[PDB]
Amino acid sequence: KTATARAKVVDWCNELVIASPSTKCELLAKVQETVLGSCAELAEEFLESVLSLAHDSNMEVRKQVVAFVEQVCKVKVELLPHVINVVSMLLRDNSAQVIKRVIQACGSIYKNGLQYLCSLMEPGDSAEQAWNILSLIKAQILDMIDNENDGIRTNAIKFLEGVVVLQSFADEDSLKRDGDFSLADVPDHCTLFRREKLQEEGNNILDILLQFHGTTHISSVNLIACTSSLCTIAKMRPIFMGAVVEAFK
Amino acid sequence: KTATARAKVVDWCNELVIASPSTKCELLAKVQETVLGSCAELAEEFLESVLSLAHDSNMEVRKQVVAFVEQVCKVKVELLPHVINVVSMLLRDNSAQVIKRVIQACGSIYKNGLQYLCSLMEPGDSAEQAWNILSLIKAQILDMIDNENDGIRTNAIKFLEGVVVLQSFADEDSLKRDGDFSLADVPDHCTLFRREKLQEEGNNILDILLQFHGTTHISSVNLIACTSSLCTIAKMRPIFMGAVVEAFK
Repeated sequence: KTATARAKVVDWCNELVIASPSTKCELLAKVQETVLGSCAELAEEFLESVLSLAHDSNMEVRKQVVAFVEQVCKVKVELLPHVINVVSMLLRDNSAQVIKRVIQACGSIYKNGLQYLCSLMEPGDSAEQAWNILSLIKAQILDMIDNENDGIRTNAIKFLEGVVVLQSFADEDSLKRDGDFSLADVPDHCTLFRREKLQEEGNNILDILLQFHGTTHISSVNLIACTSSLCTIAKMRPIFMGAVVEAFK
Repeated sequence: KTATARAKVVDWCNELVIASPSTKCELLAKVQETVLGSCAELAEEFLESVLSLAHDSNMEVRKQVVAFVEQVCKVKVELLPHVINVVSMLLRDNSAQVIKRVIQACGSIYKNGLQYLCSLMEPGDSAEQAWNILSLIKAQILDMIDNENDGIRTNAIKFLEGVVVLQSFADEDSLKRDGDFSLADVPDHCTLFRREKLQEEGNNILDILLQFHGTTHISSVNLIACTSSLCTIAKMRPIFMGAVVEAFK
């Protein structure tokens, strides 16, 4: 039933308060399975209790909260506003492993977020506020290709790749991929932001990638990832193929 | 029932003999839907009648036979031996559009073929014979990166990318992809061919790609495709990352 599913979550949450890191990770997984699956109507009630562990001192625990937040945005995107702040602050984490994980989660979070927010007719102030945190997140990650952790850069590159593809127009020559989404898919009525500003932002993110590509001390891992994303961009959005080929030569 | 499904196929096939190109394409689609889906036990009976159109003078018709053959190898791989010759001969087609399509179909055909043949215990002479036609096909496509049709080269590059990834060992650092398959997945008992020969062949195909990458007159489209496949190879099989980065610089 529902009262019994909720009763277990309450017990699981109360144990989170006193559990070991390892067990906290296990209880988060269980709570997620229930409030974001089996009994999804329970999600909002326990959001607070879960988001609280974003402050835990153990990084594995924090990475677990990241997984929970990414899930929230795949299946309960209405709650994106209530979890999007954790995303942004965890991008300022002290652990690189946590940041690399957050950057990864942002790929789907930003995409799902964009698809949701731009679909709302006359979005409220919570929607608008959330859209701003997303804009801030894009900036936070953009600055990270200059981070000193190689892995953080690799992830940032990939994340930026998807924003470019999202914030651009797919033409009749765009490589075909099933999940593709572009500025062309944005409803005409939407007024939360508007095509050209994102298109310009996308163009600029590309400039940074093209630029980063030719930096003398780019790591071999960062070169592959950057080269790869550039090719993907050039294939998904041909309009950029000129600039990409120029960078390659 | 089965007699009625088969009766319609017979009528559809008899019309193929006298239909227009456009209608031939339509009847092939219908026959495929039935003999490779709704009533898959009918496939072997009508294989001959279908493979016959591989000789049609209209190229759209031939491309339709290509689609049929690729399907056969996805769902009735036992029949790969009976259709694999059409694949090889159509790679010698006069139409580039036909060849580009065949090359594409070979991606799944070779993969499905490899997965099937190497799974058989004490494979028969038909299996062995088929494995040879596959080896011949790999060679036919390998020579095509030097073809004068830009598009044929683009496709050949991609096809070769998958052979390299297939004919190599995935380690604990290989980028994760759900369908991945490597020489490590080949049964220990298999004696149709053996790991090192494919591994060597894979290494050589890579040499050709790395080499082609730096040719002075590589087209921008061919550069992107080649650069892209190299990155993919380097990510899927790290052991090659050194050589790929070297090529990029």
